[PDB]
Amino acid sequence: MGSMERASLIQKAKLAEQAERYEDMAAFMKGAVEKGEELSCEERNLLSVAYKNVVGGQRAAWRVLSSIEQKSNGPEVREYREKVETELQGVCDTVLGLLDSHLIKEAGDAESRVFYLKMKGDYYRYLAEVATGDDKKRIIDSARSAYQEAMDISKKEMPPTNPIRLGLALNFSVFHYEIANSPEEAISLAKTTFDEAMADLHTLSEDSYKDSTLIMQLLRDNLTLWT
Amino acid sequence: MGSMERASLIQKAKLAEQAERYEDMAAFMKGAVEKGEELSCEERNLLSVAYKNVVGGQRAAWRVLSSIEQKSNGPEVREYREKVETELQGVCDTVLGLLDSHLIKEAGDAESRVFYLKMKGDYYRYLAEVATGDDKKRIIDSARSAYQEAMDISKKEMPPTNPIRLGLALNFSVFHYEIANSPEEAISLAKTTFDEAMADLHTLSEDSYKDSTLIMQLLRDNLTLWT
Amino acid sequence: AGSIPGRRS
Amino acid sequence: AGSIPGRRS
Ligand SMILES: *Cc1ccc(S(=O)(=O)N2CCOc3cc(OC)ccc32)cc1
Ligand SMILES: *Cc1ccc(S(=O)(=O)N2CCOc3cc(OC)ccc32)cc1
Ligand SMILES: [Cl-]
Ligand SMILES: [Cl-]
Ligand SMILES: [Cl-]
Ligand SMILES: [Cl-]
Repeated sequence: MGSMERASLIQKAKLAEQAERYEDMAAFMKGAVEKGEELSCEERNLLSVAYKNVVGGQRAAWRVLSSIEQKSNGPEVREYREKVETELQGVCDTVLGLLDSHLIKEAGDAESRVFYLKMKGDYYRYLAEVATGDDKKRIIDSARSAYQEAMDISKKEMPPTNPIRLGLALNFSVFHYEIANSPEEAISLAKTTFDEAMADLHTLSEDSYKDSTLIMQLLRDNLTLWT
Repeated sequence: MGSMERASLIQKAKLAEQAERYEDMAAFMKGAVEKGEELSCEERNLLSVAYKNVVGGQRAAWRVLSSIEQKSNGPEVREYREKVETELQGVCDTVLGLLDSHLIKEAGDAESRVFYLKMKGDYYRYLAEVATGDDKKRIIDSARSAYQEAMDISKKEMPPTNPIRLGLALNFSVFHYEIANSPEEAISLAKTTFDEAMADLHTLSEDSYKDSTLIMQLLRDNLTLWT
Repeated sequence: AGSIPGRRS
Repeated sequence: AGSIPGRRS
């Protein structure tokens, strides 16, 4: 995408989302990041939406294939699961590479830095979902470390209802439950996050209230599933 | 896919459908066709499902982008619509190439030959949906000719409830209404097809009855929309 | 107007 | 368990 203008890449990413062409969307946003400038709030959301949708489809396919493979236990199911897994790992590696070169290091405001570190935790978490080898523990720890740095910044710099702070806590709680084998930590984090947000809702406008309560409902939905 | 066994490609196409990985599915089925052997009934359905789903997503995206472009009337919307259009045309050309080299010429049984000629009509119809230039009339006529040959064979060789005969008539009626600007021909074809199938339902088993009535309902749904 | 789906579903 | 969606929808 080196020959296309930054503004054109952003415009086409928005069009690709409307057309539900998320692979295109991610390619346009990768091109935009590689222009080397920082991303605005809206542009960070375009980047996240694009890759979250691409990897989300890969994860769903990997889970279908992994279920078939486990029931089976020719080489075809394992080979095809391995092919999907390698493609998923490649996308995660691409996103992590964008964050490392150089989105995180240039992000000084709490909102941007937390957003990118939450993404870093997420993409290591997706790698951890499929990991089995010598590096599985290290992948899990890399997710944990990214989420923890994001949490530390968010608690110092953002109110407890901030939607990025809330989504980070939601995702880190999923990490604890599904990856780290720490369901009590997951439940504690979701509960404390929910309760501290509830007590700050009185400060919010109607539109901010809507955002915060929508994510609080996701925390509650997980708590209902886990308890 | 030249190095993968035919049977493995077929198996992986079935897995790809279960995982909703239709681009993979189409690539596996293209590889299977290129082994040079004829396709069984089940394999013909895998080929059609794969490409129908790939091009169906491209068509939906092209329609979103074309709507935005027409409302707008920078170069970005037109450029991106053109990119999606070119990719759609490429897939249609690929399918048509498989049918021409050499699925149709080797198909002697009425069921296989009608199935492939119906596909040929469909992929020229998808090309016609996006065509505007010197060849638009010729693309429309190519769809018409393929559907007409399929119709002639189906009326001689298949009962009026045969599901391939019914689906062919359904799709040719859509061609008449949406492409050829012949809504009366579309309505006549759908009505006559429905009525002749109705009068043959008494000959069918319960499972064949289900197949035929399901497609008859699609004919009726179109008639209700068109009248 | 609808054309034939890939599968009976 | 659900993680955050890409959009409010
Ligand atoms: C064009 C066409 C292809 C295949 C068939 S089918 O094998 O009889 N079959 C499978 C494909 O979709 C389908 C739909 C249906 O009701 C909607 C009934 C049977 C099929 C039929 C036509
Ligand atoms: C991790 C995270 C990213 C973005 C946001 S947001 O900008 O406040 N926003 C858009 C993304 O999805 C979303 C969902 C929601 O309720 C489900 C509320 C706000 C958003 C928040 C967290
Ligand atoms: Cl520039
Ligand atoms: Cl900065
Ligand atoms: Cl072989
Ligand atoms: Cl033959």
